[PDB]
Amino acid sequence: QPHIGNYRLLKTIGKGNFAKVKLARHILTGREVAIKIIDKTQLNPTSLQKLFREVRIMKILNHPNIVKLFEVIETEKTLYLIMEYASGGEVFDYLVAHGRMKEKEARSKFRQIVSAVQYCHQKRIVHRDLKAENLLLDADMNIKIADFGFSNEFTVSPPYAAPELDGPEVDVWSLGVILYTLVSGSLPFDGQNLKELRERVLRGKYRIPFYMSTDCENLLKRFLVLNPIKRGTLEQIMKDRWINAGHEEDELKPFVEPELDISDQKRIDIMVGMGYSQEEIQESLSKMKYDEITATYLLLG
Ligand SMILES: Brc1cnc(Nc2cccc(CN3CCOCC3)c2)nc1NCCc1cnc[nH]1
Repeated sequence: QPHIGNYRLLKTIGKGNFAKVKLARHILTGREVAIKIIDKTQLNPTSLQKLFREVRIMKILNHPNIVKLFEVIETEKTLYLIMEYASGGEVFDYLVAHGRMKEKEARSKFRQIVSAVQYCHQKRIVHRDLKAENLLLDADMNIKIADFGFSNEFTVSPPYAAPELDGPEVDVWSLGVILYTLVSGSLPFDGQNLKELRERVLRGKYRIPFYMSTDCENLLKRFLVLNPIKRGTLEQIMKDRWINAGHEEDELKPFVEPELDISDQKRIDIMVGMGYSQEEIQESLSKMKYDEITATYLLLG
């Protein structure tokens, strides 16, 4: 029965470069979580300084459609990042299995995605690698984007990459690719090999099928521009007609984090029952430490 801290490990769900992701169950609350495991003996002191800077950024991202950090466990040899588990898997695999989303469903998911990316851009964080593997779905079909703020070597894509491949314009291109997959069920640029795929991206031409509206085609043009300076801004794309159809009283606007309630006495009483003292509870919550206590508090809610 392998444990990591207060977590029971169940199975691997992702791997790449220097990272591995496992599904686990929190022993104290029974809640499923995803645990990214990074072997620090696999890194140079430059890479470790990088990892720490990027963990710090992860701690400032608090958005309902961004995979949330619950707890950090660090030993001499390993860094464990305990984060939200998205039981639905990749959006891309859901589209392959079930075909395009109709524009209503696609609009609802794309509003979540634009909100998450704009919220990060507002904090001067660019993803740089939005792709199939990090657009995930939770049990209620809400989007959860993984790996914001993380360099590639700590994560587990030619079809999504802007032609000029570090600023937000790079994400805006990817968002256009993503939008096209949601409404069509297919990628806008493909090829028989990577050389042909690259050539199609640089040509910038993609097919508008019979079922896609003018308003949807017009929206795509704000993202999928070869010149990065002529790409729309996310604060600008937020006012687009397609984006807000059926949201006439509810225009998409930059997300504002809620105030964190760290004073829920029911959850604090539960955690005293678990064996934590009132004083370590109060300190961990007030300092927002991403430790075994703050994780339990969040998982209790
Ligand atoms: Br962080 C993180 C948080 N949530 C997820 N959920 C996830 C990913 C892939 C598949 C599934 C669902 N299947 C079926 C049920 O049995 C579990 C596996 C859920 N993945 C996270 N990272 C890994 C990202 C990833 C992308 N392609 C593979 N892995």
